[PDB]
Amino acid sequence: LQFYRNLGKSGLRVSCLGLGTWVTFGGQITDEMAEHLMTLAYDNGINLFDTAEVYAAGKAEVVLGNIIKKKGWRRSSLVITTKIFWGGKAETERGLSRKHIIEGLKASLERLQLEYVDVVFANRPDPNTPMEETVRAMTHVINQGMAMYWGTSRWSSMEIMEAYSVARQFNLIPPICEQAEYHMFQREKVEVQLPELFHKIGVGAMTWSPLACGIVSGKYDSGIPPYSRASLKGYQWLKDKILSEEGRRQQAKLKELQAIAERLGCTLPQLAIAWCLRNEGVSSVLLGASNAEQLMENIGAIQVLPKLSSSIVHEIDSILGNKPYS
Amino acid sequence: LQFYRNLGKSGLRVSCLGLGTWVTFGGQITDEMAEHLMTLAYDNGINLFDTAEVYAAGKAEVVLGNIIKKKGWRRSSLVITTKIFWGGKAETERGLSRKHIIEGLKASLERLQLEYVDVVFANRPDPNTPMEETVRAMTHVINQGMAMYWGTSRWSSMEIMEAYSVARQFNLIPPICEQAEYHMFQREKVEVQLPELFHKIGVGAMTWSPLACGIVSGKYDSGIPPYSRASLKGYQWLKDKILSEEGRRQQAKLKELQAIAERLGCTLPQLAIAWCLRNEGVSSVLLGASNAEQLMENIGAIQVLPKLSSSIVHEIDSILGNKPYS
Amino acid sequence: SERVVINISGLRFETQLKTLAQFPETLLGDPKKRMRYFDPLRNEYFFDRNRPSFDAILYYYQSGGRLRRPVNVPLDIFSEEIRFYELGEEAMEMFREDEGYIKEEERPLPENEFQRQVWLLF
Amino acid sequence: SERVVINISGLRFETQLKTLAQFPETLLGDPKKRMRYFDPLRNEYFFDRNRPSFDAILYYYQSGGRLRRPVNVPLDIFSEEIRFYELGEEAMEMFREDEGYIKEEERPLPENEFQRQVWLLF
Ligand SMILES: NC(=O)c1ccc[n+]([C@@H]2O[C@H](COP(=O)([O-])OP(=O)(O)OC[C@H]3O[C@@H](n4cnc5c(N)ncnc54)[C@H](OP(=O)(O)O)[C@@H]3O)[C@@H](O)[C@H]2O)c1
Ligand SMILES: NC(=O)c1ccc[n+]([C@@H]2O[C@H](COP(=O)([O-])OP(=O)(O)OC[C@H]3O[C@@H](n4cnc5c(N)ncnc54)[C@H](OP(=O)(O)O)[C@@H]3O)[C@@H](O)[C@H]2O)c1
Repeated sequence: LQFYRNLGKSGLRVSCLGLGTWVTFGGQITDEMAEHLMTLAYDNGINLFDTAEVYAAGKAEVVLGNIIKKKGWRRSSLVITTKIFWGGKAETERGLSRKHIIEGLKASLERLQLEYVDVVFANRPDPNTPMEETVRAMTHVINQGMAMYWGTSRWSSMEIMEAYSVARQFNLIPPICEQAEYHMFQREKVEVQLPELFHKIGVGAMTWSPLACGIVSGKYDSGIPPYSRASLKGYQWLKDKILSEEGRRQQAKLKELQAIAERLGCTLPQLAIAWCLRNEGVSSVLLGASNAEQLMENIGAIQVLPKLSSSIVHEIDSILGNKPYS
Repeated sequence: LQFYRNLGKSGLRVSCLGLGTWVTFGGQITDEMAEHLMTLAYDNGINLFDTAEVYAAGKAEVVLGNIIKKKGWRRSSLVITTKIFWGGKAETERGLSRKHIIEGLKASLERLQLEYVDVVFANRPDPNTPMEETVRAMTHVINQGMAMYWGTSRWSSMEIMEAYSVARQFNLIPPICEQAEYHMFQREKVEVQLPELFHKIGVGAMTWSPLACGIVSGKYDSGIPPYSRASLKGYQWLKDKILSEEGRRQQAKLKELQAIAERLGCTLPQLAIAWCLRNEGVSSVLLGASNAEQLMENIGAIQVLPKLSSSIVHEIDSILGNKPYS
Repeated sequence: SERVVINISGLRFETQLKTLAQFPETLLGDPKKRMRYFDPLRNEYFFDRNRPSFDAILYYYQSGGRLRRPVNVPLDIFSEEIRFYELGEEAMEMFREDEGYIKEEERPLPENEFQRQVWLLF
Repeated sequence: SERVVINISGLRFETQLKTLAQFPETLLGDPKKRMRYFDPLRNEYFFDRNRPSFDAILYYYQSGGRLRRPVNVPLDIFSEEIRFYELGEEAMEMFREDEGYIKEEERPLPENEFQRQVWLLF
């Protein structure tokens, strides 16, 4: 019921809901729409906006930056985060080496027209770079004032713990957050592995794709709608997943969850999002939206949160039948 | 009797009396008067001036900065201090997180038109930010040349000690001072808890409101005078305190102290201020003044200091009847 | 082979996580049980306890079973430690046999009410 | 649960403040008494003393009373330490009983002047 939460155990306060920019910004939607989305989010108290060097080859960062500059919002009232890993076709333009982290962040900041991001993330783990180099590089950009904090994304708890111990060993700065995928059909990591890290070393979770790219919205109950993400060019993988075997099983279960939604008095998306926020270990949930209607509806998930009683959660687990073993 | 004192055990030398800017600068008094006050103070050897991002929403810092720039005083002859905590209505614009400390100080410095302050203070403790983050952030702005030293304000000795041990653990910079309230009717913290810290870890005290906002001046012995702080719009809380039960008891005792003042040959304000300076643990006392007369009178407290004999102090304790238990 | 640091009243010990995980039911072997003693600022577990004893407690894990009391540590003190680290009654009983003890058996009263009343004063 | 570090001639010991505060009248239990040994540069108390003994001194606080002399430490040396840390005569006397001693009683001369003069050569 607390709109603002600490990101993990750091002093950074984020809105329990955030707005991301994958697919949409500089891609699927227009710059005017992106501006409309950010304005709605900001005006509704959302202070968390996520992007990445890889989104639309850097265009998502340019669009986000133009809106921030145009709207003139105080930088201190925003929490901007960007992820680093894939930054070019050249061999040295990808990974978590000191070279790419510094060059990647510097280029992202130039596109964003910002002096710094609040949190810079390693978009994924790098088997090819010693943890020490990565932790030292993250620490370096923070000491240079290019970022306030850093975090991991798609890292195992083993790898996150490693980054933490290497930080203590060399007196560096530990990551404060892991950006993990989380929704009714992807629960293992966040529910079974991240909670220990949150209590032990204060690492919080900032989860993405709460509606599994739209799958959990319910819009695909009877085929691929026109203008939906699964229909978009380049997202054949998403369409395949939805039409597959497992795909139909999910849509079947979504129809059962629909009853839970009505008993709670909310829409399916509002329930799927509120559900992600039931665990204290989840600091914030990054939302995706192709238009203003979706955002306005989704933000309503906050009213559902208080209704998620033990009974309701246990019922949802019965329907999903995928509760991870502890 | 030593006009200049080390702030705690650091090498920073401050005048035993300093001039603050709460309420007055950019608020109650005019910019011309503020300039007159600073000039009198400076010309009388006072090198310590205190302000805060929260005072008059940043206007106190703008006024102080304009005077320093206009008078052209050498920056090396001044000891400017500013406090950080409340910097805006946004969720991320308050607290002692790394984000707000850096953004807060940077904005204060911009308003002050200074490259750095000599001491930056945490205006109060932050239950929501890990001590490590706070100590690392204070250390960061010092290494960036934005501040020379840092200190705490309204922190318990437990919290100050924590900041100190976290600093030693990570090889960071320990706070050198605590800005605590201190006057004849608020003595517990400074007389009972801070002395151990001063001898053990060198933390000195820079006390504020030596006249309890004017209450100890004696001007309220018979009601709320026109143009006094208690009469000002927004200070109803102060008026209430003065007219309350405890309020009359204090004024009653002030009348008894009046006799002590005459035996010593000084005014009541001069005695109340000199009294705050009797303990070696108090490095300096921050004065408040709405006009030049008050400042000229108050600075005279320094001549009273040598007269505060054991006998006189014990008599003052008898009248106050609030000497804290050790 | 994640390393684990255990600080006993200042005395520093290190071992591998898999070494402690060898005995899942003990205090140091169970993540939920040791969680309480972890210090995230120093990346170590801290116990405000008897130093001389711990050398043996850790060796118990390293040797995969051997629980010998240090010659210089009183039996009463060491036993208290064994119970604190929750090594379990099986290893404790096994510990007492080697420390010279065992036995402690023998049925009680008859249980026949009156038969168990005469079997008392005789 | 503020932690406290005590450095004995290089040997590092740590405990909780509340553990020492358990015995307010001792040297390490009284803030005013230990103040003299604090090192603000290292955040620790330093004592240029006998190392083998301190293990027992600290355990005395941790165990809430048990004052056993280490088997490898001479009784004369250990007793000097007990007195330095000011554990008090109650625990010292209690320490000597266990270390095998006690007694040391028996009235003196008669006190009757002359009666106490004959009671000498007889
Ligand atoms: N590795 C990483 O760290 C990582 C990876 C991926 C994403 N992320 C973050 O998470 C965010 C993306 O989450 P997501 O977009 O992938 O899943 P969502 O679950 O966040 O996806 C939302 C998308 O699905 C559809 N949708 C949303 N709400 C709807 C509603 N109420 N009714 C109908 N349709 C609705 C929208 O329109 P359409 O169906 O027309 O598209 C929208 O574009 C990104 O902004 C990114 O910053 C992070
Ligand atoms: N948390 C913190 O760290 C903190 C909090 C508060 C203040 N401070 C510092 O301490 C300073 C304020 O101390 P203070 O102003 O609150 O208490 P004082 O005791 O410093 O208050 C002085 C005010 O009371 C009246 N006064 C002073 N001398 C007088 C005299 N000789 N005769 C008659 N009236 C007299 C003045 O006129 P009026 O009665 O007309 O107003 C003046 O505005 C600030 O500048 C600030 O920097 C720090």
